[PDB]
Amino acid sequence: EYIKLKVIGQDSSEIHFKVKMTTHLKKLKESYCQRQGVPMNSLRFLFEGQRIADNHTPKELGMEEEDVIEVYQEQTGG
Amino acid sequence: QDEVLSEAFRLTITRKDIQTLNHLNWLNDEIINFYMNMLMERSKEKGLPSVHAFNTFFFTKLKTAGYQAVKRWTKKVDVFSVDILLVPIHLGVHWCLAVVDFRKKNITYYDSMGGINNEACRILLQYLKQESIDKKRKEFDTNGWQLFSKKSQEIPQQMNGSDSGMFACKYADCITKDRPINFTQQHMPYFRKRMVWEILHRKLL
Repeated sequence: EYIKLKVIGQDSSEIHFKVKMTTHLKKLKESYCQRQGVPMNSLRFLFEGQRIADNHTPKELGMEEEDVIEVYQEQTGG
Repeated sequence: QDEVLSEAFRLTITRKDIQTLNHLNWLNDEIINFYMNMLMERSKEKGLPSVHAFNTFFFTKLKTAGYQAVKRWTKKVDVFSVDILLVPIHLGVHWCLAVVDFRKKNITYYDSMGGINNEACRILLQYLKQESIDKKRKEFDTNGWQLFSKKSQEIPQQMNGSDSGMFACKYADCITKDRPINFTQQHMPYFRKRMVWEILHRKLL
């Protein structure tokens, strides 16, 4: 069926999404970036430490009702 | 740009990233983690130590939010069933590497700029302590564990303000092969080239 997801940021701001288990999260990620107004390649979406790819589905990742997706920013260093 | 160029380990490296490997550019988390992934891939071969690498977000998270915040990152892997744990470290504008070797039984910090961070190693030993409990339900045996940091005169130092990520990566490359770190700053430019290659090819020369 459907699953309720909570995408949280470092600022602890949380965006809620209602997604279906067998669906690519490439959209949820794309929607999030828009609500933030930043390029895709600007953030990283991790589910329990694991990097969420475009063709990733909550079923595959084994996400459950009311789960969290943490968002991280690009790291650079010299 | 945004155009994906190479991809594997369920990751995707784009042109914007590959460009960070360019002349004197600071590498980003995408390159480090991708490269680290190739090392863990290769670690499957016989004659090499099995390796598990955490992504460049783990240590910071573990340091600022505590164990309770990353305990689920190792839900699908038994940390203690590998020989080497690779811990890339991001220090805001500089890259470092922490390495747990259950064989040599010690946790060593690597800085191409001569920093020391033995604290980082204490954080990691504590971590090993919480994992052994959370996952294997026993108490970790620290007996014999050495927490130390390589001195500037022990490992190749960088001579600019950009190759930190490169050293981090190459350090792990050599370490993962049980071979003495035998390169120098002089090789960096080449190494950078060899990596934009290795990465677009997904194979470590």
